[PDB]
Amino acid sequence: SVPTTCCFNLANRKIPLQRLESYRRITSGKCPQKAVIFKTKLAKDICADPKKKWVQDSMKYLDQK
Amino acid sequence: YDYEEARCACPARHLNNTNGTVLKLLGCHYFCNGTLCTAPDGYPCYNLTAQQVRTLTTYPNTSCAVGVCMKGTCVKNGTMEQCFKTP
Repeated sequence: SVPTTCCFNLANRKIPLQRLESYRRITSGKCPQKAVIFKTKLAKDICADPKKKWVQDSMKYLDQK
Repeated sequence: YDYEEARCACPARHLNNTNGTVLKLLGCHYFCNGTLCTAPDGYPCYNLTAQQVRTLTTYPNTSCAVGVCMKGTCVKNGTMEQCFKTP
């Protein structure tokens, strides 16, 4: 229930869909700010703002994958 | 794609507390892919002594000074919390 990492720098520019493997939502009010964490195919985690259209669309894409 | 613009958009391990407030960074810096990044100004942090950091684990031990990040320095604000690493 307590996130093991939090996001404090959010990627503003779109990550290409072909690089994305999965995502998780950091919604706990215990992190200083909410975020979506994308995991890439290189197994890196990238923080993004859930309020950007590209973030919501990338989540929809990964839900379909 | 601008890798340089996104170089510091990686998450970081924070410290919890038994005090019911947000998780906070240890200090004001973190690595992304082995490269140095700085937390934004105003971000919550803990300022621990050199003695304290040797025994910082996933359970509290002694009182931790709260602060805020200011140009990469965790500046204390007077509040103390019983902090510990998230697992």
